[PDB]
Amino acid sequence: GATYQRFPKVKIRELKDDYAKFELRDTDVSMANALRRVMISEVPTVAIDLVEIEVNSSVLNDEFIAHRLGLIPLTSERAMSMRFSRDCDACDGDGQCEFCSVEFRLSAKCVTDQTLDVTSKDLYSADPTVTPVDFGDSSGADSSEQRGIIIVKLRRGQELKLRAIARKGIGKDHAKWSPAATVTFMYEPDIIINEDMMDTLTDDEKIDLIESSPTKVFDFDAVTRQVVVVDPEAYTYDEEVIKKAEAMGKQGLIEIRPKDDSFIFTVESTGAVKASQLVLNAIDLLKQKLDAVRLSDDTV
Amino acid sequence: MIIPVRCFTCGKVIGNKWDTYLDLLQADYTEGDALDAIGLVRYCCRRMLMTHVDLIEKLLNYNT
Amino acid sequence: IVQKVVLSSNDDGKNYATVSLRQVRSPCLGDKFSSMHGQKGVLGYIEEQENFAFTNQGI
Amino acid sequence: EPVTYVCGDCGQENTLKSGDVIQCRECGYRILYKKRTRRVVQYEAR
Amino acid sequence: YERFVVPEGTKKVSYERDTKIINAASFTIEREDHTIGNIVRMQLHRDENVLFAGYQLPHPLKYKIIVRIHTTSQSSPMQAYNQAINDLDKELDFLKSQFEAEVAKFSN
Ligand SMILES: [Zn+2]
Ligand SMILES: [Zn+2]
Ligand SMILES: [Zn+2]
Repeated sequence: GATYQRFPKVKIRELKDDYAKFELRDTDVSMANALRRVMISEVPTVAIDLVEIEVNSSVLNDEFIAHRLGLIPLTSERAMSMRFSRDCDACDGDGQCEFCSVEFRLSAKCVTDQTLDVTSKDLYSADPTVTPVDFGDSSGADSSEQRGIIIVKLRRGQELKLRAIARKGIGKDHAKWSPAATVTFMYEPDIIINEDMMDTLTDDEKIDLIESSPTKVFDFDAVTRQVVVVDPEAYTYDEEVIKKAEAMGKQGLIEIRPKDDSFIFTVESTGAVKASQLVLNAIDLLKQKLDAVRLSDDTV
Repeated sequence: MIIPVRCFTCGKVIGNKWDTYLDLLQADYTEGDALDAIGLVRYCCRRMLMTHVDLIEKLLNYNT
Repeated sequence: IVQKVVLSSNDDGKNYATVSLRQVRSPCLGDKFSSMHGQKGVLGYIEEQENFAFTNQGI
Repeated sequence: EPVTYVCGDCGQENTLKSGDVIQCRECGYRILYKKRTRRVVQYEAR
Repeated sequence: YERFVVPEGTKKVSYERDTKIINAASFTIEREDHTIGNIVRMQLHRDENVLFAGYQLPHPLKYKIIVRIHTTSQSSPMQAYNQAINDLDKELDFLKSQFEAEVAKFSN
C-alpha cells in the first residue's frame, strides 16, 4: 500500500445557473473522459415515460404528441434519491407513487376562433413543487419566449385530454433522460515562439503569417514591431500557422505542444439539474461504480 | 411540422424559440443577426432553426 | 393502430369498405439511405453518443 | 354506445342499422365515416 | 431493462487465475464500458511492480470488460487491482473536496 496517487486541482473561471468553466489540472485524460461520459449518459433525471390519451381530435397523431411530451425537461433534484421503477415494491397500479411515478394532467380546448396553442405550461402536476415542468427557460431568464414549448395547436372542435406519468431513467436508455446538452473539454496549448527567428523575417511577412490564423491567437504589436500571444485558449489545433511557416521555410519559428495536464471544461445543462450538481453527482456515481467492483472479500 | 424540441445533434432545447425567431426576422434582422440575438453559438442548432419547414398551418386550414 | 373506417358504395349498391392502420417506425439496422449525389448505403451500425469523436465545441 | 356513423359532407350522424345501400339520409352522398367513441389508449413516450 | 445491472445467478466480477504464466490473472467485469476500464488501466500504469495493464471488449455490442494484469513478484494481480480501485476512490474524494471548495467562492 504505497501512495500511487495524483492530486487534482480545480479553479473556476465562470459559473452561472446552467453553465460552468474550470481549469482542472494534474489528472490524467481518462479521468476527464470518465467525468464527461458519466455526465452525458450516467446521471439520472425525471422525464415523462407513459401516456394515456382519452381524447385526441387535433391534426397531429398520438405518437407525435407522446414523443413531444417525452422530451419536455422536468426539474430533477430529487431524482438522485428516487428509485428505478423496476426496483419498487409498491406502485403496481399504473399510477402515482411517492418514490417513483409522478403523475401529470393535461386538458385543453378552444372555443374561440383564435388558433389556441397548447404549451408546456398547461401540464399540471400532482405531487407538486418537486417535479413540475421546467420554467427557467421562460421566467428567471429573459432568453427567448415565456410561452414555452409548444405541443399542439388547435381549432374549435378540437381537444386533448391525457394523463402522463413521469419516472426515472438515465441517458443510456433514451435520449430524453440525458441532462447534459453540452459537456466537453479541451487541452490547453504550450506555445514557445522564438524571438531570434522572428526578428529575421520582414514586417509584411509578419503581418501575413499573423493573418493566416483562423482564430485571433496572436496579435501584432506595431509599436515594438513584435508579435504577442494574447489568447492561447482560442487555438483549435489545425496547424495552419505552422504550415505557412513551413511554406515560408522559417523553421524553429513557432512550436506548439499540447500540455499533458490542464483540461478546460465547459459544462452546460438543460435546466433539469444545476451545473455544479451535475459535477457532484458524477463524482458520486463514479464512487458508487468503483465501490461495486471490488474483490476485497477473498484476498487469496 | 412544429419545431422539434431538442436539437438533434447536441441536445439544447430549442422548442420555444420559434416565435421569437419569426419576430426578429419580421422586425428587420437577417438570419445571422437573429440567431446571434437568440444566442445559438454552435451550428448544430442554427441548422435546426434555419431549415425548419412549418407545415402545421396548411394542416389547420384543411380540416373541415 | 386503426386510424379510420370508410364505408362507401357504388350505383348498383356495391358496398365498399376501407380500413386504415397506422404505424410509427424508427430506422432499423437494415434500412437504406443516400446523399444528394447517388452515394447510397445501408445503416449497418447504430452507435451510442459518448463514443463518437467530438470537437472542441462538443459537436 | 351504438355505431353512430358520420357523413363526409353533411357532418350529420345517421347512426346506421343493418346493411342497406350505403347512402347518407337527408341527402344522397355516400361517404359514411365511422365515429371514434370514448376509450383509453396506452402509449410509451419513446 | 435487461441491458443494465447483472441479474441473479451471475457475479459482478469474475476472477480467473491464468495457467501458463506466473503472476497473471484476468478480471472479467460485467456491466461496464471504457469509462471504468480506461481509468483502471491508466492508474495501474503508474504503479511500480506492474508489467501489463489492458482491457478489451469481447464484442463491441456486448456490455462487459475483460482486464488483464501481469505483475512481478513482491505483489500479485489482486494487490495491485485493489490498490488501483482504492487510490482512484481517494482521488475522487480529494476532487469532490476541491470542487465543493471552489463553489463557495461564488459567495451568496
Ligand atoms: Zn412505487
Ligand atoms: Zn449544441
Ligand atoms: Zn350526407
